[PDB]
Amino acid sequence: HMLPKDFQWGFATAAYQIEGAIDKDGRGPSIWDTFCAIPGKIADGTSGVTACDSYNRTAEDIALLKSLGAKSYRFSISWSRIIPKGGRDDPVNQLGIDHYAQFVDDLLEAGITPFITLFHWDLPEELHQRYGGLLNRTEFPLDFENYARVMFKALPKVRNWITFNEPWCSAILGYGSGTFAPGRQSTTEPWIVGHNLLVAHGRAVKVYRDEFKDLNDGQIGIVLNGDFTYPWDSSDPLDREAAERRLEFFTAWYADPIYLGDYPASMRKQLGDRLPEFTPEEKAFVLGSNDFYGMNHYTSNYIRHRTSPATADDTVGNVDVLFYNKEGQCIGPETESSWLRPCPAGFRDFLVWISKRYNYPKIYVTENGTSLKGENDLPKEKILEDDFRVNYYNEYIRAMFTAATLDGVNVKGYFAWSLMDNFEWADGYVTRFGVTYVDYENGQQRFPKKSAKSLKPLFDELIAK
Repeated sequence: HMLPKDFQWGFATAAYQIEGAIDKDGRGPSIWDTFCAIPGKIADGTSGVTACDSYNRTAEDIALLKSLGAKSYRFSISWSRIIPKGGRDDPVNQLGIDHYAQFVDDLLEAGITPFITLFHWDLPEELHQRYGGLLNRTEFPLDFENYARVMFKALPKVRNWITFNEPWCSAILGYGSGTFAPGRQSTTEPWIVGHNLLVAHGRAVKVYRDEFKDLNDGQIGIVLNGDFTYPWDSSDPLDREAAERRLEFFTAWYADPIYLGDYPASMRKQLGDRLPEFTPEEKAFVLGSNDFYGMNHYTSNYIRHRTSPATADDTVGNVDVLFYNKEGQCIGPETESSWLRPCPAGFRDFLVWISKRYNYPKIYVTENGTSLKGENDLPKEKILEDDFRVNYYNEYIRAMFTAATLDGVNVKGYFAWSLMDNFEWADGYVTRFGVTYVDYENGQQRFPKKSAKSLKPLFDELIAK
């Protein structure tokens, strides 16, 4: 009835979502700086120029992280602050490096373990323009590999590294539906982008293990999102299979090559030649390139097989992703995110799914949290109340606990998304995911919500001292 004492817990952000200061200390433009410039791409017509101004408030956030009793903190490095043009032949920005080097020292001094994300969607614009960015099988993995190397040298004190955050998003949403940067819409390119992300990952991991890992006994891994699935009609085997295939398209897409050494068989049979093949060199990079499994999880769905054959523009694996099953049952209540409905049981099920499929690897839950329906349109100290979010964390974390203590899922860490309300990409600022209310009307004042303080006693209970 107790998690291990070295179980890390805390909060998670991303650079472009909280930092602001986009034109500070020589930061180059990312693809998201340009994406937000396009009218209609962002719902509230906003961007991350100010965000939470966390670039300027490192002492304030660190103090907040302490206030809530965080043992760890997951954040991302803005690539274009380190190398403004991104490439392995481009000038390196020391002021960018120093800003993060000082941030790590400030965390270490305040016993908060940094979990660092190398790439959180903010690819330097120059790389996109120079050779096609993520789409380029030859150039991008080499540039990422170098950028990883640079950060490994720059931050010797950091022992917890993440390569890519949610490559599924960068590929499907960035190149399929075009809802995320760079906003391309293709039936072929997402599957090419996904492949490149994998190779870049493998390249960075090898460099880390060979030159930096044994320096301080660290670990590196990729972060994969994925919502669990249940048959829309469990009496129909086509729905049972659909629900499984849907996980394969979402998650095993990246994880099967990293652990098994090849793409899921189900993906190869639908996509065919559109799905790339690993060269020996590429496979040698990708296979076994996880020290730990980085996991993002938010919700679950009912999956209904489709009667028609898979279209060219399909990305979910020829299925219907629903919130009601055939009997009229509902996944969970309505949130501010039409795609997110609470389902704590699905959290534990995904944990066990991963464990069974990949021989029970070390798992870090790098993201977990919820939005709240109509949260942005209600009074201040009523935002500080967030019983809905409190309940979300209570049940989800306890579901994770069961997964660890009963099933024996090797989860060593949990990070709540997010430390505070921030730029929710295409949703803008309308959608709040934070446990801390950020006051944008009044200079991003930090006001912790009821859920923020609820995480300390919850984890106090579940961890063993």
